[PDB]
Amino acid sequence: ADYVLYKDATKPVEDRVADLLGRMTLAEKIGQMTQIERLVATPDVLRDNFIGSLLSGGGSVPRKGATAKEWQDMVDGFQKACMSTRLGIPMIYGIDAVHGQNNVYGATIFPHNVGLGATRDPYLVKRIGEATALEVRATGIQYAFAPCIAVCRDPRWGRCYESYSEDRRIVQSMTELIPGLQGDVPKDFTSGMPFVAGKNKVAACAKHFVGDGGTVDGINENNTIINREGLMNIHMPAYKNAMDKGVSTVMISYSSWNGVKMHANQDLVTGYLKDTLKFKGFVISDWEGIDRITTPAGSDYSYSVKASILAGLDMIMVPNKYQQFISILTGHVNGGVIPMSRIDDAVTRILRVKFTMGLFENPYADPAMAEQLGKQEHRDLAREAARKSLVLLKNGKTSTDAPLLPLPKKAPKILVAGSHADNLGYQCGGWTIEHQGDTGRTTVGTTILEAVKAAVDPSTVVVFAENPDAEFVKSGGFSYAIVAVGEHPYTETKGDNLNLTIPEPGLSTVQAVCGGVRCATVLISGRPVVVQPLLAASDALVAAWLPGSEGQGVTDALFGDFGFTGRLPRTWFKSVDQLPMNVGDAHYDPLFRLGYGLTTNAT
Repeated sequence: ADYVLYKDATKPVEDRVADLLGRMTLAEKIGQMTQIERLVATPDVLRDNFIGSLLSGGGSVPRKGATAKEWQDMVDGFQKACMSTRLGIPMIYGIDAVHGQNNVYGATIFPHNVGLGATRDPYLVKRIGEATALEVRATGIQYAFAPCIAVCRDPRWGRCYESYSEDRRIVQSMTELIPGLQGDVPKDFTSGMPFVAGKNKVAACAKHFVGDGGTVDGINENNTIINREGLMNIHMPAYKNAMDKGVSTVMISYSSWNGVKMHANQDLVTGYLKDTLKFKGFVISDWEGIDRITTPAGSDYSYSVKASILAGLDMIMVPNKYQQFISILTGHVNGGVIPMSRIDDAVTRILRVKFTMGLFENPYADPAMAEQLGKQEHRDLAREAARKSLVLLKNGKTSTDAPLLPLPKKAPKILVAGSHADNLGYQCGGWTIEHQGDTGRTTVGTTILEAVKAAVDPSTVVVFAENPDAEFVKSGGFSYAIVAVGEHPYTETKGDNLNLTIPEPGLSTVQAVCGGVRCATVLISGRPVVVQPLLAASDALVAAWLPGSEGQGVTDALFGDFGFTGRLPRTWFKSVDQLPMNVGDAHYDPLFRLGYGLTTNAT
């Protein structure tokens, strides 16, 4: 009697979208296109402005140490306000779950993408997607801003660790993260259609379209570009695989292509992504991406709104000054500068994702899913991935030496040393807990030191010293040492050491340790770094990348429970002045080529 087609779960998605669209006011439409930060959200804001989406930016948590249930109650509170609007359109909540649900205390932290590239195991990455979706849904969140399918072309980029590989083929194969996050698409599926299986899955986001991994001294992010076969060949193809796997959303890059800002690039956003690849999900801006169309950023926000919406973006990550966004966009439509057909396309796409994923049927969090956060099975998977990510670069100083690895679990006394041996924050790197990475015991996990202690025979005495001098090591009576050093957490603009040399003490500790006893050096880094001095000092050396919360992945290999199988997913340069230098370059002169990796057999 009071039947409303869009509220009927048995109806086809396109019919529900059209029925809802046709009822909506301009305010309700512009609302759907507006994404706000939880920090500026209140029940009245969300209801009075018909807000479509919320996010937590990096570090935007309801409180320090918040439980899964706290997150659920936060998201539900916001949802209750949205469901109380006239039309009852549920909001979608997004977050950077890029190596697990990494903003959340006690979430499993998976290896960062560069390590996952070293695994060469798309099925492992899919399973990581599955586990990640469960941990995101544990916190009531429905949308992950992942995968980053950047093809990082210069390791000086502060986000190079979020790229699976300099080789776009490895990136294309790791798009299997998508069906992990979202569920596998039906048999008869049309490429470019959005898909999410239901309430145990999340919407995904291929980002950042396009050419975010492209060059400029640190691909570091202001035009990071190239030319047309730069494009279609290196930076674009994985978006097609993303389309084939029904990625729900695509996020636009801050960078430029051909001197046109991606956030204003109608030819690529509308002409190529939507009209040629046939993408039918929604296009989302990056954080104040529209603001940055201009220089200085934010200096003509009227133009930002116009240029981005006419380019074809559907949802704007404002994320704070929503009043200005809504006001300016409303004026533009009222004035006929942006046609209603453009608004209606954006809203169509937003709603299409929402209906397809089951959001109208399950807008609230499932309390029974709370226990998925940091669930042990997920940690076991993270430990497998960490172990598979490790690249053995050296296992003996001369061809006549006994291989150091695997180490024996039974020895009278052993040394664990280095700034990175008992620091969970470092082991995890950036995008962890989160207005950056951090240092120590920032979440639940097992450091390298804790992993060693968990692994060795009860008779083995384990001594920790963060930065021992040469004489302490010589005098200690140690059978061997494991020494872990490397990079501090960083991102594109913060903490990014462009000399690619690890901070001291790091090398000095490796030298003091290895100068006194046979040593296995575990290098924690987001990328290749200057390594010759570390190699020359070390009996064995392992590139462990940023392996996440499960440090037992490292010891599983060091002690021979499994063999080393990882292979470099990037070129290891001899020198920073060779860069950029990627596989296929004209004077390809690597220290270690892409694909290099020594192996051991399980003991």
